[PDB]
Amino acid sequence: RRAWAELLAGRVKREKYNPERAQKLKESAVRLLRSHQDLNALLLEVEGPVIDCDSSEAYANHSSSFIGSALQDQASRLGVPVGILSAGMVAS
Amino acid sequence: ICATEIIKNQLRISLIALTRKNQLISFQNGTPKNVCQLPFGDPCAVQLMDSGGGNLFFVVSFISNNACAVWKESFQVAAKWEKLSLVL
Amino acid sequence: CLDLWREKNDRLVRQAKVAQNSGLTLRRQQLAQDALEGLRGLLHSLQGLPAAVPVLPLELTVTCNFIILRASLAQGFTEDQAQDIQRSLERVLETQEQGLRELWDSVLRASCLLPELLSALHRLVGLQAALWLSADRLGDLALLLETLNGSQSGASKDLLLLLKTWSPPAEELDAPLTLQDAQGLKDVLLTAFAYRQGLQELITGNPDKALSSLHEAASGLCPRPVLVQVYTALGSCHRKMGNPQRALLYLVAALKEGSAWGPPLLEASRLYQQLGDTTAELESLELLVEALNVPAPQFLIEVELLLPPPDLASPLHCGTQSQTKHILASRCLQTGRAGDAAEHYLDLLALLLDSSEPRFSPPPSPPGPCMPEVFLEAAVALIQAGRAQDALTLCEELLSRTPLWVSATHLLQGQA
Repeated sequence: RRAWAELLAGRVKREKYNPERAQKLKESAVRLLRSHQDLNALLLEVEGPVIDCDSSEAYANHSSSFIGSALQDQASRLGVPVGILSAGMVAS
Repeated sequence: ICATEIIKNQLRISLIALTRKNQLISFQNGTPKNVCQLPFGDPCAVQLMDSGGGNLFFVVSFISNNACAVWKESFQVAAKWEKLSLVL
Repeated sequence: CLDLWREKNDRLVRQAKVAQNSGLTLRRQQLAQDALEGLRGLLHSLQGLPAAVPVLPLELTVTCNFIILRASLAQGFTEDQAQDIQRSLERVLETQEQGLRELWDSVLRASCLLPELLSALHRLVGLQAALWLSADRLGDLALLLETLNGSQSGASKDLLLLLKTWSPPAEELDAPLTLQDAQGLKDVLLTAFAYRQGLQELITGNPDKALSSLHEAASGLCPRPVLVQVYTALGSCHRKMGNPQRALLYLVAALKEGSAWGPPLLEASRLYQQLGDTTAELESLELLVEALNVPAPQFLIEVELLLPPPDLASPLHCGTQSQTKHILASRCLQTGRAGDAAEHYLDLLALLLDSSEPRFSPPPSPPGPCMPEVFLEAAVALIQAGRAQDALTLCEELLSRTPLWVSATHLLQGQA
């Protein structure tokens, strides 16, 4: 009975989520699924066996518009938004 | 037959029929309205019970020695008795 | 007379649609069930005459509306509607016995005689095939559609080729109304059949055939809950092939488009288990726990009629908060965060025992581990935490309430 009184838990019982909590949850879930995401691995999976050299194909030119169209082509292949390719390549 | 009115030389009857297919039909100038489906097979005759304010029933007899009382207002079975040597 | 019946049909269809669009939880069902019994009575009135070539166009249309509305309201088919279809077909034949298969063969030969009711028949085939796809009669479905198209298409034992090959015959000219039409049914058939073919091939272990049919789900009618489920299903396919980065794509898409993000967070937990990302796995399950706290139909055949209930083996099975909180605490304890695991276990066990007043926390059945095994896992976590007095109280409680589990009880009582 003292055993029971020591066992009796509290913040066990929880009810409904404020509908903004659903979006926060889903936000943090997509954040998590992208944090453990990698593009190198994607380029080894979809395309068969990354730097500006990769997308521009072996030091062709250094023209800004040319490199933009290369990122568009790459992103079209992988189904990733162009932003994240740009980010990954630049950080590498 | 339930009612007979006379617009001109012609005339206008509201008449109940019933069928080989266990159906009860209303008619007004030969306009079919308010069909019911009878439980039992091979109906024989129908009579009419008033029974108070507006609770009008068509009582249908069968060759199967059974009988239904269907509402008027809502062509809809109210009772289904059986064995019924006779009905009055 | 046909005038009046037709008018009645039209009136009732329009009433149904009005309840579909407008209305409350109560009033919707009221007008629907009202129209429903209108249609019954009309059926019976029409079923009260012999044959009538000119009536059949309605009879078939009306029985279609009746079946549709019946099924829609019930949120499922029955065999009553099989017999409704059987009756209408018997009637079609009686114009000019054994079973549905011979009936349909004779009926479709009698349609190649060109009575102009094909726009109803094809609808009726749609409905028949919806019954056989809910009741798993895919071989007879194939046979029917093989008979419908040229039987020269006999070796095409793929359904998802026959269903595409199957051509509804008209634009559905000024005939009686309908709640649905041949194409509006065929487009639900293709998606439901392809979705089902995909899930069978996945669980059966061919996540190479799956991807074809699971993209054929999204390339045609796909209500958005059908697309969320197609995406979790592709996450599973790619994880089983060893492409976790592609699986992540489709699960993120399912998170975004869904208000139902159970089946994706579960696929993610399994993915992080496959890789070893144990902290991430336990975070994905914490979020699933939080996602299962937070929680309309149409007088019309949708696609959520012709899906099954998920198997336990499927990627689309999600348990209860309790079942999954146990998965979290189990998977936390095996990893060696006994403190976290123990906390989770006490917050599980209080939810099962202290729950008399609120709605009863879900309890595991034969597949689920027996209650005493849960007490044991709880005491083990407690010990690993260094909560020995609490483990003692647990074991004492269990033995006071009531073999191997008793001997083990004494064991853990000792280690405490």
